[PDB]
Amino acid sequence: SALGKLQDVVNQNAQALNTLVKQLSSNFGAISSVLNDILSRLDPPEAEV
Amino acid sequence: RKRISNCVADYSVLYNSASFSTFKCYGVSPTKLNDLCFTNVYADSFVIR
Amino acid sequence: GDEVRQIAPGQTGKIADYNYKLPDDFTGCVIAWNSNNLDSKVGGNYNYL
Repeated sequence: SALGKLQDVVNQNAQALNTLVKQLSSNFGAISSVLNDILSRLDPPEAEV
Repeated sequence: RKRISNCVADYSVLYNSASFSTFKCYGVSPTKLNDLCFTNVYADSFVIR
Repeated sequence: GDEVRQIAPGQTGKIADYNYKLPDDFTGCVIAWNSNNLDSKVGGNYNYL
């Protein structure tokens, strides 16, 4: 644990990136979190919401 | 109620049939229905006001 | 009288498909009135196709 100062920076960057990636799985109120799934189910006027 | 499964569904004829006064899809679009795969489909029949 | 919904924009139907379609971003006004007394005929008024 001597290099904890550098390990903290590495861990923080990796964890921020992982959280950014995991945010892609959220619905945010939509019917699905998959763009292809949304586009392959709804027509052009309803998929927009 | 009826569990409709193990079959190929052609919703195009159902959509084209003009006998229906009401035809609303609340999670998909009738045009896109023929391009989707479902695990199981339910059919509920009754006569209402 | 049923096809007024197809006359509304962003819809689907026989008229919306190959008789009369509107843009999804349509701007303007739609106006309708009953023309029974001026178009209906005992024969059937098949002038409208």
